[PDB]
Amino acid sequence: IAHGDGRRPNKQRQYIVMKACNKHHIGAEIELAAADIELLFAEKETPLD
Amino acid sequence: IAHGDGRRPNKQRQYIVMKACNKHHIGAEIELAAADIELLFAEKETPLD
Repeated sequence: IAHGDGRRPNKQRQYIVMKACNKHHIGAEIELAAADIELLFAEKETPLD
Repeated sequence: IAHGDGRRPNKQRQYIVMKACNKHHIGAEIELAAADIELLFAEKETPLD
């Protein structure tokens, strides 16, 4: 604001605010039993398999 | 007001009231960078300028 008093008319100030990026990591663990992987690729022909 | 008591009458009365203008002055500074002024007036002759 331009003022009408006797003090020093202060110049504007440009601030340079320098931010960052907070990183985060999320992970969940999933077990698969070995008797489940084994009969996934196994050849099947009977109606029970 | 004309009275019926009688103290003295009242003649015609006027008033002349003086007014004036208050002046004001206003200032606000604008800084310029001396490095920013220096590159302005020369001719650009490269894709960087």
